[PDB]
Amino acid sequence: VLSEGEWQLVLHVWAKVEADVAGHGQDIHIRLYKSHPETLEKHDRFKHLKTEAEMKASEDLKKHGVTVLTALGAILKKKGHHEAELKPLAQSHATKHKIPIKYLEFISEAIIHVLHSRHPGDFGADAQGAMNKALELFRKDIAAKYKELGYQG
Ligand code: HEM
Ligand SMILES: [Cu+2]
Ligand SMILES: [Cu+2]
Ligand SMILES: [Cu+2]
Ligand SMILES: [Cu+2]
Ligand SMILES: [Cu+2]
Repeated sequence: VLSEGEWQLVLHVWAKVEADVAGHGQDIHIRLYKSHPETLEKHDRFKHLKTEAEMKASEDLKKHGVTVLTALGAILKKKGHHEAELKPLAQSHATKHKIPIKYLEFISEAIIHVLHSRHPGDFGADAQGAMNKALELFRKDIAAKYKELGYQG
């Protein structure tokens, strides 16, 4: 569970993501699909994209990244009070896209990597720790909402 100070550090580095949502989104997907090629199979409409440059050039992938990180930012900004924001996301990812919690772990790791790559100085151990705890809380709660919908992934 996060202190007030940890939420501040989460929201501090999130403000940096907000200076270029599309770009961070692209780098997170690139890192994710590269580290964990199986996740690219769920992302069905992006299978045609065979190199890093093609990924960067896909407007479709870039718009998708903004939709994702916008949803995630809205959740983070609630500092744990996110049931209303989590429910819709749990609904499509459980019953429509069928995304295992393992895959939410892989994208959390990709987020942390891109934030560390882009902002070492806004992203030391304490800030890393806080974002990790925030993403852990998101994954725990979405896992509980999955089970409520009858999905065990
Ligand atoms: C931080 C974690 C994530 C957030 C906030 C998130 C958010 C979203 C949002 C807001 C949408 C569009 C509306 C919807 O269908 O719900 C979406 C679409 C989708 N998401 Fe996620 N997502 C996350 C992780 C994942 C992971 C790890 C995968 C699979 C590897 C995944 C697969 C999909 C697919 C297949 C779609 C539909 C894409 C399309 O057809 O355009 N998502 N995601
Ligand atoms: Cu950044
Ligand atoms: Cu995605
Ligand atoms: Cu509450
Ligand atoms: Cu490093
Ligand atoms: Cu700063």
